[PDB]
Amino acid sequence: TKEDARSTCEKAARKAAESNDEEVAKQAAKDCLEVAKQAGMPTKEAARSFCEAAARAAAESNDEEVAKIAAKACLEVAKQAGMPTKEAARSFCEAAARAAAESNDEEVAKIAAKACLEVAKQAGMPTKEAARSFCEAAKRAAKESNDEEVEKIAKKACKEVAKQAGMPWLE
Repeated sequence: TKEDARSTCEKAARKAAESNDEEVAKQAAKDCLEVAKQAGMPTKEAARSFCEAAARAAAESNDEEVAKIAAKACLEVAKQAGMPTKEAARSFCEAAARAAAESNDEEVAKIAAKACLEVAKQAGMPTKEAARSFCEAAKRAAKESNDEEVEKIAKKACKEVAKQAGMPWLE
């Protein structure tokens, strides 16, 4: 079943984020893909859900290393699933921005920004596009919510990313 696969990929992502050893993350990815294969789920979508879950975890963890681990893990399952890295990184960043928007915490926002940009860095996506994806994802979430208190943390997140990437023109 696909829901099993998604669940497995998310759980695996969290388990990969919690651990600092990479082999654990690689194994987790391999398991995610295996169950995704058994469930008859496309590897791309599996790796996608894995990356989004990983970003979610790295966000909710509120630690700066879990960001890196989640990044490499996302890129790992991406490399494992034959998914493009730009895609992976974009999904990771967007999911990270959303989580950061949902947490409503500037710390988490900084973590998310750093994480996203780190994924981008390791992935080969420009810091600009990554930052832009992040910010725009935040603003998108804020707009979809149709609430200003969300637009606030969204703007804060954008500011954080702007500081991080070092290109003020974002926000």
